[PDB]
Amino acid sequence: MIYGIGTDIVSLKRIIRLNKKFGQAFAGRILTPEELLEFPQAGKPVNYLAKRFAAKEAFAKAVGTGIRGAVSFRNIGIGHDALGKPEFFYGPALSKWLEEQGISRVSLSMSDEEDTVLAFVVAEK
Amino acid sequence: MIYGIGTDIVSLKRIIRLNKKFGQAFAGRILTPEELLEFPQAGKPVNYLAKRFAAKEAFAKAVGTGIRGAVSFRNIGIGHDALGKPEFFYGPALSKWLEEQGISRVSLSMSDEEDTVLAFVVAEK
Amino acid sequence: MIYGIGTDIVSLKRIIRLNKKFGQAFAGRILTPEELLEFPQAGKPVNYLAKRFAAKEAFAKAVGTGIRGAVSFRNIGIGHDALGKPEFFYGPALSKWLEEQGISRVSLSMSDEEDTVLAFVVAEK
Repeated sequence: MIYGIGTDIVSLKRIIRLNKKFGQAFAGRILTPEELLEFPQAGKPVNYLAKRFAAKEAFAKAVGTGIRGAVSFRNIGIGHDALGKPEFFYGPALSKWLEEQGISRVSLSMSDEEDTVLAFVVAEK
Repeated sequence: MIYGIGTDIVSLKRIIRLNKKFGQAFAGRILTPEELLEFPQAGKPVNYLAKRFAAKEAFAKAVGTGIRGAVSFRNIGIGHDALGKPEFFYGPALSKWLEEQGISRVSLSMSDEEDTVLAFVVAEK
Repeated sequence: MIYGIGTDIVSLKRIIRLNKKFGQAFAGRILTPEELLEFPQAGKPVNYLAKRFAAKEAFAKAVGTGIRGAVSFRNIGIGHDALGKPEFFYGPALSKWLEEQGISRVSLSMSDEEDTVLAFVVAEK
């Protein structure tokens, strides 16, 4: 069954405002250590952060708790499978937290057009 | 299983124009009796209408009929759970229809960024 | 069970520019023979193309491959039922591929608000 569904919209310009405001700190707050390794070489760094920000917020909604406790930005990682499809990877605290509530899997889709970045998330079982 | 899915996006500015054109005749058309009673006390009347308009349209698509018969604006209500998350409530005629179609529950996800309000709906079983 | 999910946002302006750039060849490249046959009767030709473009991209994401091989613009058709519900129709190469992956069904929803066109897709099994 569907445990929950989630969506989030992120403006590129809002990310730009947040970058200026918090400086380095924002990305360091949103991105996981794994994600932070490749961020400096990101061809479109604004899109990179926007994608992660939308996906994690959408994730938090779909799991029904919001960014709280184990469900934290640093625990929710966005990676890609062999064919380039984006997938969630979880920190150990957050990986385990899901089992407890019976959440088996969380699917992700992301898209962008100009200033708008959209994340679509569905949690199963 | 999935009975159907639905989505709709609404511009806050479009809502403002619709209010301009029709007055409350627009709100009277889109809102349920329950919503219409509490609408005057809405802190954000434009955002209030935008959410209702998007969610109801997305609902109608998800059940595969569009606005038709019991699947009407006045039968599709949007309330909020204790945690403040939007959720659907139904006029008795629509509740009966959903049971007939074997739809067990209809999930609702909502997002907003600036001028854009987005609703995604999944009708289950 | 969910095989995968997909979403895509398309600007009408992007379609207009593509149409200017490539002329008729664009529609011929994006649309299936059935879609192309009915294209001249479209009430809003630009929206007609924009919707198909988004839906096909969202489909391709949901099946996890992106536009590649049998998962192609030519093979991914969008039609509407009697009640106006959008549905996918497949060239024989694609329906063959879907059965091989065990993908039983693929649901679709489309919406638009001014310049923004949006598609949501969920592939089951």
